[PDB]
Amino acid sequence: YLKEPVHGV
Amino acid sequence: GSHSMRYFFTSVSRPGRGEPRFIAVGYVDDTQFVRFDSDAASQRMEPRAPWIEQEGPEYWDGETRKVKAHSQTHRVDLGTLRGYYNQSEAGSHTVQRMYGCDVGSDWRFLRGYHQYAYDGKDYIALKEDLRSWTAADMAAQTTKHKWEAAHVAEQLRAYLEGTCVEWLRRYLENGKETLQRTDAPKTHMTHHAVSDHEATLRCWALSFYPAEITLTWQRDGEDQTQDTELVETRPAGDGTFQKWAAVVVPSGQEQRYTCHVQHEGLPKPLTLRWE
Amino acid sequence: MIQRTPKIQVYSRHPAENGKSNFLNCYVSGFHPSDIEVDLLKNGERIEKVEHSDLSFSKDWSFYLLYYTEFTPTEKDEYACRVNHVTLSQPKIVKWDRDM
Repeated sequence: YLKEPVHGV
Repeated sequence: GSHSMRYFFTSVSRPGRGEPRFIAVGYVDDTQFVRFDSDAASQRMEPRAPWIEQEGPEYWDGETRKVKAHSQTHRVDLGTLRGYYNQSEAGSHTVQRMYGCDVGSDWRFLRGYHQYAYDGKDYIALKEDLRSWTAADMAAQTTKHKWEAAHVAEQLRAYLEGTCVEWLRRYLENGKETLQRTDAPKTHMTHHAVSDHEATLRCWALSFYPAEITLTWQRDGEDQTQDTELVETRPAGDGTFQKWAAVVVPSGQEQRYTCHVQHEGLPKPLTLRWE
Repeated sequence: MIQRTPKIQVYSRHPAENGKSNFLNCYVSGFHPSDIEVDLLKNGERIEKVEHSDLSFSKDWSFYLLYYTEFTPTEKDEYACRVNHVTLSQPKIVKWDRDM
């Protein structure tokens, strides 16, 4: 079960 | 039986060939259960084990939605880092991301991880306390300040300690037969004359699950660590693993040597001896 | 940038028994970066239907893949894996030994 959101470096 | 859930994400830029490659793979312990490949035609999260095939379209549509969002962040990330290191737009670079959680024998949260690498080296990692970051350089320190200001760690902690372990447990229940099984190693030894005054004794462990195993040789009960050839545990292809350990035995000394095997699927460690 | 050379193991899924169906594997691991070329050979010629696992990696960031194909071992036929990667001057060829 994937996480969300995903923040940029 | 402790367990883990892990996602592994690989992103590779392809200068002049279009969009970067992005692969996502998910695992429960040592069994892979899903995949996403940027270069495949479906453009969807896909099952890689029979037990997850019973999830319906809401599950798959949601995992596909989130895996596309990950891919898009990794596509912007390749350009950000390239700018951070003042790198040419002609070289191919590699980004890797790994996150997940472990639970102990009580099926309760033990630890959570979120690590990130640039061209095979540590770039930024969440510390064990799930509140701080370990930055490898000034570029990394710049990512750290960004993630600190957006409260990224706190969001990760709620996922790794909540949702992550909840779905691990659901998966362990749903794929009970596959994931809650142990396959004890099938062991045997071979003897091959190399010359006339010595021989190779090989100890084998086959068809075992999970992958963790201890396979050692002793001579008179003393460890032969430095004198053993030990291969890396390898996948058989069917969900099981294999491994071997070998030593060169002087003529007439086969009986001094014992092969020791420790594995979860064995009630008691095995002690084998060519005889 | 980091360059780590692939470790190569060539083996069968099941113990080799002449005339019985099986799977010939080439496991490549510990390498970086991820571009890599892996072929399975039968008496010197490239086997055509070769599949591989999905790219993944270990704790130290190094990649690993399994390449595999169906085969029926025989007394005669020789099998091998031939790998190419940026860390190798030329293709490294590892022969299948039924005892390894």
